[PDB]
Amino acid sequence: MQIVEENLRDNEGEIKLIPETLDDLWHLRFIIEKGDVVFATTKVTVRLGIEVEKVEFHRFANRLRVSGKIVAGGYHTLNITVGKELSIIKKWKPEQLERLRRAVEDSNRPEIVMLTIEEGYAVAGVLRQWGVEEIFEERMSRKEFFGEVAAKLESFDFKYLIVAGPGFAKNDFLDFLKERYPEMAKNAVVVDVSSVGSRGFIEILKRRVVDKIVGEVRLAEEAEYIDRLLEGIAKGERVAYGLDEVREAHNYRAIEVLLVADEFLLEEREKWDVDGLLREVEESGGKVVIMSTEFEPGKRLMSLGGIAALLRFNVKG
Repeated sequence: MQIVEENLRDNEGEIKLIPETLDDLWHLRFIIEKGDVVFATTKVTVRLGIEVEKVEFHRFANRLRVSGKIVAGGYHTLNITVGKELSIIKKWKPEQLERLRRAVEDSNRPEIVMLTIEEGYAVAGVLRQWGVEEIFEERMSRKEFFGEVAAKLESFDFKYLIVAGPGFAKNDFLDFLKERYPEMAKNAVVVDVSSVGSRGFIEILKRRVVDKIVGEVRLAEEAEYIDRLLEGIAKGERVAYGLDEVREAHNYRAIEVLLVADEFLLEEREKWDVDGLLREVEESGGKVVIMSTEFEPGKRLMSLGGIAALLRFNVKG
């Protein structure tokens, strides 16, 4: 969840944000209410504003359908999907503002370092709120220019490295890291960007490379939830999987973390208020994690029944 901007005055105003996960999309669906005003580009798009008269999930895709009477920018429908920007204008209740903070405290960005390199020259910067902030430079048979660059990247301390630049210097550098610095190389990626220095960092940001990194960090957390569920299944300790088991555990509000496959929600919402389960888990301090069957974590989850939970205590007894 990205919060592009807000101008709240006395808890009322506009908040412009971007959902980055199905979790986000799911929360926005209950945040946006009939009566509010939503701005989004639609269609040469045009970005309209509508006084929401209905909010609902699509049936055959992860999309939030928001419809109402055009107000700014007749009637129109805005379809919200992950990665799309939208502005919600209303009087905000503390619950929603809280959920938004949590959503944000869920999409934290790792310390990212960008390195543009070309024969005999390199410049690195770290990502900060205002943009890329240069951290060092290095200028040029035996090069060993690489070793010097690598040593200072290693001393700056970060988790992900974006390596860009003209030609193959960037490529050979990564190989250099794969051999001399395996731990740094495992979290480094080479992008097609040719620019260098300031120009380069700007292009990197334009290509949404960072957005992809975040995307991987999220999928990595889902796999970790699948591993915990598995270890729990192995130890036969504090876990439930399958709707029946989960409902049983929920009866005692033993759900710490509810894991659910997007396909599951779609199929179930047709038969019962599956979303009520999710609201109830959270209302009880539980966390909801919606995984997309488009990736591996959600596929595994489906294999186990499409829905599982990490418990606060056993309940089989």
